[PDB]
Amino acid sequence: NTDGYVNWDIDLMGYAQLRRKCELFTYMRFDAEFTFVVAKPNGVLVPQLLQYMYVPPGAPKPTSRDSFAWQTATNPSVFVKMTDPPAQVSVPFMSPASAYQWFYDGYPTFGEHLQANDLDYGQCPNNMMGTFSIRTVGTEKSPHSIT
Amino acid sequence: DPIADMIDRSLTALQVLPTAANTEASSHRLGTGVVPALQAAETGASSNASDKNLIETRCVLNHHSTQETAIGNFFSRAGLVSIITMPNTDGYVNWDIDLMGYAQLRRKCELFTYMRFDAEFTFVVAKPNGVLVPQLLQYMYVPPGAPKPTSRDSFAWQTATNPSVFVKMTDPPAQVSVPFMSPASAYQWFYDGYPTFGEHLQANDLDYGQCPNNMMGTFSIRTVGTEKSPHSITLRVYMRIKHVRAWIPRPLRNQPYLFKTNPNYKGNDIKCTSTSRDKITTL
Amino acid sequence: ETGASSNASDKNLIETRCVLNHHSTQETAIGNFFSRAGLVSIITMP
Amino acid sequence: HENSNSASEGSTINYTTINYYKDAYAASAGRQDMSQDPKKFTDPVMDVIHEMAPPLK
Amino acid sequence: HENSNSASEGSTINYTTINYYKDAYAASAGRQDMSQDPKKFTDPVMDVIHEMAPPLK
Amino acid sequence: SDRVAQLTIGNSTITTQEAANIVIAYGEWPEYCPDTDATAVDKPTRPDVSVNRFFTLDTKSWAKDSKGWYWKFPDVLTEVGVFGQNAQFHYLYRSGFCVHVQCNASKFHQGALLVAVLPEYVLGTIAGGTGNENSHPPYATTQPGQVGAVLTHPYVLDAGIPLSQLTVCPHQWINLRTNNCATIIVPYMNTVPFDSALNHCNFGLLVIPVVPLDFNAGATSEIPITVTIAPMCAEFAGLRQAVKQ
Amino acid sequence: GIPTELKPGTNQFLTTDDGVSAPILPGFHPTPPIHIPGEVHNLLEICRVETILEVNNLKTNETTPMQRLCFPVSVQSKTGELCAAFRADPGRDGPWQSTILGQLCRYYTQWSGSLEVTFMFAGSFMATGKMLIAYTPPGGNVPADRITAMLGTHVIWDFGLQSSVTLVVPWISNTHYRAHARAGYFDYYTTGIITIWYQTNYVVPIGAPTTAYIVALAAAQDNFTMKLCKDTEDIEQTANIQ
Amino acid sequence: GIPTELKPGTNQFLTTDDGVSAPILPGFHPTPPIHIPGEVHNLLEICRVETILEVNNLKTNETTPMQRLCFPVSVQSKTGELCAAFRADPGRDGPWQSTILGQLCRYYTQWSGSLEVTFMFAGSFMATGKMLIAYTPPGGNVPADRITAMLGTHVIWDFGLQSSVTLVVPWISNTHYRAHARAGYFDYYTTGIITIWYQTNYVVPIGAPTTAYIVALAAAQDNFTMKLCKDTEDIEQTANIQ
Amino acid sequence: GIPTELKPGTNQFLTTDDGVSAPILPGFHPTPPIHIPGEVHNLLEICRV
Ligand SMILES: CCCCCCCCCCCCC/C=C/[C@H](O)[C@H](N)CO
Ligand SMILES: CCCCCCCCCCCCC/C=C/[C@H](O)[C@H](N)CO
Repeated sequence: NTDGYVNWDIDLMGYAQLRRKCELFTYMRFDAEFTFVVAKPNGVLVPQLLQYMYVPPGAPKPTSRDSFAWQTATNPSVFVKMTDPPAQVSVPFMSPASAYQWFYDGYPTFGEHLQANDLDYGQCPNNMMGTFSIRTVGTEKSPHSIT
Repeated sequence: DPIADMIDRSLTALQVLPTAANTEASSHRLGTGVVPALQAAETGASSNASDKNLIETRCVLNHHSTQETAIGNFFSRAGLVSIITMPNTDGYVNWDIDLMGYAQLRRKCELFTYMRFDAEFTFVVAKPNGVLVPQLLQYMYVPPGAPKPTSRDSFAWQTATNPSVFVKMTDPPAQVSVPFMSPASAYQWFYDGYPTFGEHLQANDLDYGQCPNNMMGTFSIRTVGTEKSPHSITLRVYMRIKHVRAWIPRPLRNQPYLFKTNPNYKGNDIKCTSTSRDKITTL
Repeated sequence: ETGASSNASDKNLIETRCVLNHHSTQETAIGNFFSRAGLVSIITMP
Repeated sequence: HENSNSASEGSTINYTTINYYKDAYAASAGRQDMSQDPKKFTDPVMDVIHEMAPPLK
Repeated sequence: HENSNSASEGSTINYTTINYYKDAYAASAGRQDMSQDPKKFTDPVMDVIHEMAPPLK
Repeated sequence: SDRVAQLTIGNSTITTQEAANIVIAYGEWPEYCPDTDATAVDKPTRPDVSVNRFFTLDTKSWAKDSKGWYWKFPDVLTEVGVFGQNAQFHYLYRSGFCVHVQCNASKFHQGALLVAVLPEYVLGTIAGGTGNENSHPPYATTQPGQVGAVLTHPYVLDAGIPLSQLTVCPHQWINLRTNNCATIIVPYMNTVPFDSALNHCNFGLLVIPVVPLDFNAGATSEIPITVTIAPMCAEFAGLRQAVKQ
Repeated sequence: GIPTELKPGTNQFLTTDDGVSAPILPGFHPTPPIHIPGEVHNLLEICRVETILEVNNLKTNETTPMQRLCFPVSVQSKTGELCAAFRADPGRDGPWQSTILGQLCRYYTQWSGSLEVTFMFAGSFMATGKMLIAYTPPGGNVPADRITAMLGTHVIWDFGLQSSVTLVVPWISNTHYRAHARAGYFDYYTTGIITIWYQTNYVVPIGAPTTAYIVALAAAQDNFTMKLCKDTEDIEQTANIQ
Repeated sequence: GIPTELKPGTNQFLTTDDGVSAPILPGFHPTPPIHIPGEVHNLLEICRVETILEVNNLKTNETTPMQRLCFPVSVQSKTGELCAAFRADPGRDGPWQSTILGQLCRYYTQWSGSLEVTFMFAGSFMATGKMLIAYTPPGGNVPADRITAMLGTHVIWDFGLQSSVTLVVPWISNTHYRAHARAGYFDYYTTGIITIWYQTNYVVPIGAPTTAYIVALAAAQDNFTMKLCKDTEDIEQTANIQ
Repeated sequence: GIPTELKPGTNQFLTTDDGVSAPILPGFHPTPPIHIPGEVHNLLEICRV
């Protein structure tokens, strides 16, 4: 985080106001539209170049601010500045199953279930969509805090 | 006709396949003579045994599209090809056009032998820490044979014929389109031979593999003013690939690259293609 | 001496085959030769 | 119209490309064709082999 | 229409020019003609010379 | 009834009694260059009998621990026959090929050969061992002539690509328990319709032993390999005095 | 002029966006194309071509990697031994990483369809034998003996004149597509275990050697498909090229 | 109003871009045109006009440059001497830089088609002789003697009433177009060597001088074309004009 | 090109605005849907239970 990059795992259940509405139904099938609003932690604006990169599950992830994963030869990516209007993208329905589900009664794997593997209960791999990574573009350390 | 001696076929034609092929139902079978399970791989043809000739199957109508596997959708993604920095110290750089400097795009393009495409270039430029400073810049493309600028204020910067862009740092990034411009009919990433005639010796041994149908001249940027700018600049160039046609596929490279001009590898650590395990019977 | 250029082609000196070429002459027109912006002045206010 | 100068003109792709300029290589990619020919890579053999018969008799 | 005032109006170029204003010299260049006449520069001679015959007999 | 085969062209004839089928590379027959793709204006010359015939190269020896061999085309034929003369007195050539490899053994031996034709086979070095030298192959390695050179690291084909997926190229197998020959017909594949024969080499032919040769002691321990090739539709243009290289 | 507004999404550089850009050379014409044989229109034409499978990927074969393409079969004294076993995941690391299918699946994420595995015997002419090749759907581990492994899909192979057999691996899964299997939670997308057993012994007469080899080839069927392109992880760039 | 977005490529100044700009004089009308003879519609009409070739570009002729347009032919004692030789590259520096074709090829990069070279004898009336003009495709150097040089394309010239002959240089190349040849890697685009030899001696009677001169003219054929406009390097601006 | 002006309301992010956005995956196809029982078309079907 302090090295100019973060890798955030895609999980849309982190804030309760949208979690309560989506848990009203069991199965859901939809296309999304994502918007990124970015500024300093006190709302201040500083001209600065940023890069977003979506990493599908199985793809290599960047481990540094200047790794080879930032070349984006295949990955979808956006380059946007802080002073600009906010970025917008469209995402299609991409699950291996026919619909997303917010409840999964069972274990994802076979074999013996014990107290070491008890945290597997309720984790369906049809909803894990990889990770998400942002960074400041330059190879040096930027002097500003980003949010 | 005084001389009776002087008077004196394609295999398969293409067709469209929008979806994957369905599966038809089948039953068991007991008979002699007919056998689809036995093949002969010695002839170099692959096997034609389907699912229904080995087991009994049901009927499955699938609608899986094959759109993402086309060569147009596989290549039309912008990838990084160059990092150009102006700390060079005189406010200008002359960079020779070579698109084999970064391994992620080099591996995809070396999958085919001959390629024919039009590009689309995009320049994203900022300071070496991402900082932004208002500043005027000029890009100029120099074809092979044209004179090159040797200073920040040379006469080559008048651009009377050369294509050029003037753009600022605070602006959205610039975009251009480049057509297919080789003297041959297609670019090739492999050229087995020497470009010139005459004797080949140990002084001229570096000529092996350099085809002049791919050398496209150089590329030059500068700060516009006649004085020394006080900021460090860093340019990143991204290239998309449009209207793709390819020929003659090849095996993919499994060794890490060493130089931009030759397929040389490291001779000590020959990387095995698969990750090794312990025993053959236990996965 | 008459100031006219010669009209001898390739086929009147050697034997030639048949070649259908589709090389366009678009880039040699005077419109495409001149429609490029060039520098004409540098004006400074010290 | 436009002076047609692209990379794919002899055997081309679908007719949904958008262009506002006068040169055809400025146009978009559009959606692609679904055409394919597998048998010149999986069966490059002179005498035809049927799947029922023995191939080496 | 537009009050036609260009540089090339008597013998003009192709009909693909785009314009949004009312004066015709604001319009684009467009694509050009393929017309050419070589013989008023390579053969400016009164009596016609054939390629087969001797030219000075 | 398809295990026997006979190929005749020119004044030569090849017969085989235990043969696999005939492989046409990418399903195209070799042919003369049409007028829609031609760029040269001079009328081409077609010898059409004296160059369309089977030429037999030298004979290698298959040991129990062999690596593999490669031949560069058409460098193998540029010093033999009248095809060696028309390729020295001209500037442009264009021709297909037809490769035939013979290797025979008895019913008590075992082994497997993988024959494959690979276009634009650009060789590389080991870059000085540690990988910091920009080494280059010499002229004797890249164009060996009608003798052919051996391979050093056959697992990477001395070009950085693995052997494990070489079969995407046109290929055949010589398995010693079924057949004894392999045959490929290659058309002309290049970005330009004509090319020089002394500065460009179109494809390479690779013979690599995947399964090692094994026998019991007492059998014939001398297993030879012989390659025989033939141009198909050779044309030439651009006459000039003789230049060998 | 006409009143407009700029929406969100302005002035962004989207790498997979398709649009119209300005040209730099007006009136340019390319070189006219000629007919070059072997045109690829779709990437699924390559995935049906068989390449060699690296079954024998042991830790001792790293300095002599020419032996990893052939795995041996010898004369046994007992009955019903197994000779090899591996997972049938084309995307997971292991024996399938050496294929042109295994390298092309790495550029995508989800795949569907059936496979095929072709084995080819490369022994002498006088030698004979019978092998059993079985494919077991997931839920169990590798079977301990032959009488457990014969319950799945299996084919009995006979050596003779025809020296090649094709075990087709049919598409049996709960979802329409499968992601790339891995240890953790993504082993839910596993696809099975392929083993191979001695049906009879490997019988050889006097004067012919007692050890033969088997090569294995792999390809895809006609209903194979892929989606959701991503980058591979087999290549890297740590040091700068040149 | 209507929702829009600005794409990449905004606010750039592309010098070869063609668009619509705002006018400054509304309702203006130009002067009506009159018929002026000699209108040029295409730049290929100039390239078919012959100009003088500078064959004799020696280092001693830099202070008396009127002699560089004529090269001498005299009475020989031996047979089969060569009188001149030069490369046939219209874009490379050398004898072709003095032509209107050689100056117009510098504004482009790639060219195609055939050329022609016209020689004109300018001796006395009583003098005679025969010359051999040969063009050799690349691969060899300049031939050492006449019996090597006669293998390429060649034409035998006879002096008489008609005092001009045209050696046409036909288009023999592997690529459709040719870039500008140069020492290095771009000599792959070279095109040949043109020499000229004494077929017989130059025979003159008594009272007429023993030394004559030959001028050489060069032009292009009808299938000539060019592409990819760039700037020339023959002109410069180091000091400021005025 | 065509003369325009930007009106008030430019460069704002309205959360209940409906517009067209750019896609990230060209040529993508979803999983084909199957028939799942109990489809809700309107929220007033729940309020009568
Ligand atoms: C450049 C675009 C980057 C944005 C990429 C977004 C793609 C990921 C979309 C995921 C769609 C929802 C999938 C599952 C949602 C919840 O996190 C899970 N159900 C957790 O239970
Ligand atoms: C204002 C526009 C400036 C950009 C000009 C770009 C034109 C150059 C495009 C080159 C197209 C690819 C040609 C060859 C690519 C590789 O570098 C070579 N094959 C090297 O092997």
